[PDB]
Amino acid sequence: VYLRLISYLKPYWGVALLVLIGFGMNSATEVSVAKLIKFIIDAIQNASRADLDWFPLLIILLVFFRGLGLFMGGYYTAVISRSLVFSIRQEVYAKLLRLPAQYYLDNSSGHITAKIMYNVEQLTAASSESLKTIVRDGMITLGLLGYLFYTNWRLTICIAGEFVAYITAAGLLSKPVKNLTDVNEKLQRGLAAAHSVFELLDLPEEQNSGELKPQLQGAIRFDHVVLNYADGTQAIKDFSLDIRPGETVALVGRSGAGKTSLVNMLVRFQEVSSGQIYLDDLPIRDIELSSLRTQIAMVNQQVVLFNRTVRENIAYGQLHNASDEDVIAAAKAAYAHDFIMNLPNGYDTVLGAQGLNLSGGQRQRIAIARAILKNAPILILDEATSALDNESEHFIQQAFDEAMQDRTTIVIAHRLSTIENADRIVVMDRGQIVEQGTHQELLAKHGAYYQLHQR
Amino acid sequence: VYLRLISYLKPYWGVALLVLIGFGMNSATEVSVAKLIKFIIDAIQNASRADLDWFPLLIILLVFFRGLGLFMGGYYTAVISRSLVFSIRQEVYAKLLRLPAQYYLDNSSGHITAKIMYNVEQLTAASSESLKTIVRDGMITLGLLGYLFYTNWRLTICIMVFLPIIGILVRKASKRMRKLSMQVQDTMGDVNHVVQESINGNAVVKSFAGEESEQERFYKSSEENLKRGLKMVIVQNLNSPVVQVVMACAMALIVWLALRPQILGNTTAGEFVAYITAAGLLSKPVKNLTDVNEKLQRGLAAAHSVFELLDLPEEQNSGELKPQLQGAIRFDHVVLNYADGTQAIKDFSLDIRPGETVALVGRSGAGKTSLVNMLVRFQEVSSGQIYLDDLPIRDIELSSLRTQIAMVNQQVVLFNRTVRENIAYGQLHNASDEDVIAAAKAAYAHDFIMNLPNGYDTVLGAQGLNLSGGQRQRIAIARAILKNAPILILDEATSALDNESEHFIQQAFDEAMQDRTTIVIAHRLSTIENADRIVVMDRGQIVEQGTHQELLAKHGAYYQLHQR
Ligand SMILES: O=C(Nc1sc2c(c1C(=O)O)CCCC2)c1ccc(Cl)cc1
Ligand SMILES: O=C(Nc1sc2c(c1C(=O)O)CCCC2)c1ccc(Cl)cc1
Repeated sequence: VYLRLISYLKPYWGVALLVLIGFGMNSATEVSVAKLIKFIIDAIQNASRADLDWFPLLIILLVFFRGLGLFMGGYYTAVISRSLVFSIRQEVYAKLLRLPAQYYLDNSSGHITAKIMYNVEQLTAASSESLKTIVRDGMITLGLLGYLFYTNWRLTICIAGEFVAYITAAGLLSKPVKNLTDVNEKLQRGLAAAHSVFELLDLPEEQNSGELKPQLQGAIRFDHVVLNYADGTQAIKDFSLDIRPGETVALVGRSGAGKTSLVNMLVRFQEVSSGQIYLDDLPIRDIELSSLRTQIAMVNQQVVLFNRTVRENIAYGQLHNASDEDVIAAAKAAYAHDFIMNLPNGYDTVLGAQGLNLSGGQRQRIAIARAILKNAPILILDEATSALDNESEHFIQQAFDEAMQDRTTIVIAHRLSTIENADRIVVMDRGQIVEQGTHQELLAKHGAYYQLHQR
Repeated sequence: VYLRLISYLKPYWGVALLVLIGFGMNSATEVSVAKLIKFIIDAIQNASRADLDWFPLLIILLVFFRGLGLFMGGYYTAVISRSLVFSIRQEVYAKLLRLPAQYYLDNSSGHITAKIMYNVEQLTAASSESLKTIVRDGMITLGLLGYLFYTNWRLTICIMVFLPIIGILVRKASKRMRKLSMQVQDTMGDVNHVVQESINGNAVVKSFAGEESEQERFYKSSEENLKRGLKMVIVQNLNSPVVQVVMACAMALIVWLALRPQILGNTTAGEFVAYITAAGLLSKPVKNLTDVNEKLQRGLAAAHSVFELLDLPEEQNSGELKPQLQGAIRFDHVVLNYADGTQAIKDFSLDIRPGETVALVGRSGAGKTSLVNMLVRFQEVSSGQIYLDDLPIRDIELSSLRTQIAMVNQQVVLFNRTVRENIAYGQLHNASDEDVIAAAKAAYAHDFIMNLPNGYDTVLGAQGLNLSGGQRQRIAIARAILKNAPILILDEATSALDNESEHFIQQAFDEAMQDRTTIVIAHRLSTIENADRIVVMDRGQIVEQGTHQELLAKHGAYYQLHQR
């Protein structure tokens, strides 16, 4: 699988010609050591005083050239290694963002952060070390073998100062050739990790089949929403979900319902392959992933706040449109300004300490404030998992109602009172909808009354 | 770090003496190379003819000794490094459990365990390479320098002048490298946290956001890390050449007056060549000895693993006793209040019978699962005494209390190594492989592991193997069975409702339920039906426990049974 690794280095053939020069000069020095040792024998035998006294300059020059070659070769191998690991890390992160997010369910965050970081370092370290040692090995072996073949010709039968030079140049093969038989160890160690990252380097991908920029419709119509849980069994049976613009409809489901799974289909998450979502001649890929994500803003019950400055969390989805007046209006709309402004100054709160500054209620209020400030054409409200009782429970409920009244919203039945206050209520049990129309008919039938009393 | 690391191979006194001899005899041969070339020069200069017979035998014997010494030394240092790393892994595995409730609860051990294992493996590689290099190169350098002293004692200016400057230069370089490694580690932590909080926050980034902002933030952090690393490796790859040049300059200087005219070393012409050669033999080993500085000091700096266990309090387990199989972990009038939050369980006196199946019925995220998991030091529980088997649980040691209890969690029990190491017990010698395999054969997960690759003949536990949630849950169940703990806690929500091995999983669970007491929280109707006795708790408090017939008779419990 190492073949594709060369493509990531193909940017760097301009600098890869310097490491060859460096290790070539290193090999030249490690061959010329034999030249020097042969030189001294003849100098002593013939008592050639001039070069004999000149010898220390030869030693210093040889070691300096060896050092320069090793320095530049090693540094440029390091540059290749670091730039390669940076490029691989950036590309794998870019792809890992796009993936359809079912990978996130079964694969925990710990495994992903272990992979994307340690695995790539292991791969690049093994590859760089193997390449460095194989280049050094090959070039020194070529130089020394040429030096041997220059004098004593053949050596296959076994397998004055000139004799000394030959035996030295033959002995020098010892450590390089020992590296030769050891490269495969590092290569296989790198192989053990390469498949883990390179397989994820493609690992399928989510795309924008519709490829339509315009998505300011505000109307959603879903027909026969049937999804099979990992192709083993249907999560929810067929149901018709037609939502008119502006109007808000409340959805109530029994135990085992898709709930967040059903809503996520409307947000281009876990797209329903078995479905008939067609509104105003728009297919399942109505506009695009980015367009459908921007036009519809959800309020997740999990409520996750990034460990960054409050400036970053205030305008995550609207970076250019970051306005102080808009942020103030959002803080007024949802009763969260007091919680943010109590501990820090407020303009730049800089949330930190692993979220210890703000409690869970303040975090939920901040999430609701961000959802309100999104002001998307369509919103999905889901707060069932949140605690019913809170210090600012009434304020949070009022903020949620104000956000729902802004545009079209389909509730996830966070509270029984909220569902009752909703004008339109639709109930689907086990994937089958038995309640429809005005809430007066449902109240008269009392079908949802028992569920509300139980919950 | 060195002081504590030394005490980890010190008890292995027997294996220590048998690794040094190989590198010592290697150094002896390497030194004898100079004596050999001294032999050759005077053999060629004079009319000696027996050299034609001496030389091949001497070369063959030297090669044989070098090969034998290197092989023996490498194998023995490999086994020593492996044993040391196994000891580190055993110590961290024992001490991973019971490090405060907040530390385990907040991080959920999903990333902490991975970070710890990564640090341990980095220390593994660094220690192995550094130890091999330091021992071999030190022995060869000391032996060769001893030869230098023996050959010409009066030549001592090489020790003088330059060598202290070389030493202080090396120390300064090491200090500067540590300074750069500090910033490298800082950027490492920053980018790690950015990536982790991006992973946990995919819902927000896809709901109302664009990936480009997060991509730019990650790009900035990664480029800063790149620049710091390039500066660090500038320092690294520049350290060795300059020290090589300065020491070689010192050697040339001492040779110059050692080769001064009208002395010529009394015109020996054989000893001087041997000395020059032996001095040249220093080049590569000393270069390796300088280069190992980076690896060793990077390992030391990354050795925060040796510090994580050094900082841990344990005061509750002051009973100085281990009840082992208590048989009943019960709490009377147990009420625990979270910090800056309402109490999850109030006026709860739940008790666990010996060997009786117990389950918790409640909504997702309710207090039932929290109360069930509260047995293993989930909360301080300062208010409200809890006594198990008519004795407070603080008497038992924290390690003993944790080990005696068993929990089912695929994420927590997931070793990033081969499946054989995945079911590794407390001790290597305590648990025989054959018995563990036979016991785990009841779980019927042996076929699932064997179908993908071969854990016995090849490394297992890859991404594909870990992606199977059912396989991971079955492996954890098998490990718990091999533990033979008195109390077992399991979650049926993680397990797939419908699967090919669902019937086998249900049969294995039914078989295991009779063996030992289970307080497993069951989210599946199959386990509820298999449960003879069920505990129903509302808002963290259980009014009473009734049988299946009693639950069916009561309308409120019948509705819950019909729902799930
Ligand atoms: O003669 C040998 N090796 C030499 S001679 C010399 C040097 C070396 C070396 O170890 O690189 C270093 C530079 C100065 C002169 C040798 C001969 C036979 C074997 Cl079976 C192994 C080694
Ligand atoms: O003595 C050293 N280097 C020499 S002197 C010499 C030679 C070499 C060599 O590079 O092998 C080759 C044969 C002729 C004379 C030396 C000593 C200490 C260090 Cl830290 C590094 C190098």
